[PDB]
Amino acid sequence: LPLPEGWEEARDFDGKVYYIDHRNRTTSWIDPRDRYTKPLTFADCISDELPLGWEEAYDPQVGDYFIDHNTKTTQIEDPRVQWRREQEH
Amino acid sequence: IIVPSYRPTPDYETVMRQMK
Ligand SMILES: [Cl-]
Ligand SMILES: [Cl-]
Ligand SMILES: [Cl-]
Ligand SMILES: [Cl-]
Ligand SMILES: [Cl-]
Ligand SMILES: [Cl-]
Ligand SMILES: [Cl-]
Ligand SMILES: [Cl-]
Ligand SMILES: [Mg+2]
Repeated sequence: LPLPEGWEEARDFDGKVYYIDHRNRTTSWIDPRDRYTKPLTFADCISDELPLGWEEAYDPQVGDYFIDHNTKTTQIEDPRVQWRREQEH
Repeated sequence: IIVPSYRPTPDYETVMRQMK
């Protein structure tokens, strides 16, 4: 699947990828195709994958960190690992 | 330091205007 009609890929000032919906005049960090392809929760994830709405990013001062677009937050803790230690208990 | 704060997507109209 390619981008649905009306959607255009673009790059932010530092090259970070986002998506433009011209039909609704809005922008999003999330690829609309993720709404089909991404696993729904951390339970649905295998290997190193991230559920719908989560992004890993890099910061020169702190290293890798995580972005939850579902809640518009960022965190240093690895949510895949949090979820493992939670279901171990 | 500590983790970067959340970054909002760029504004649609702003993006359309900045293509000049
Ligand atoms: Cl539409
Ligand atoms: Cl927007
Ligand atoms: Cl978003
Ligand atoms: Cl769509
Ligand atoms: Cl979950
Ligand atoms: Cl920051
Ligand atoms: Cl402008
Ligand atoms: Cl303006
Ligand atoms: Mg106008």
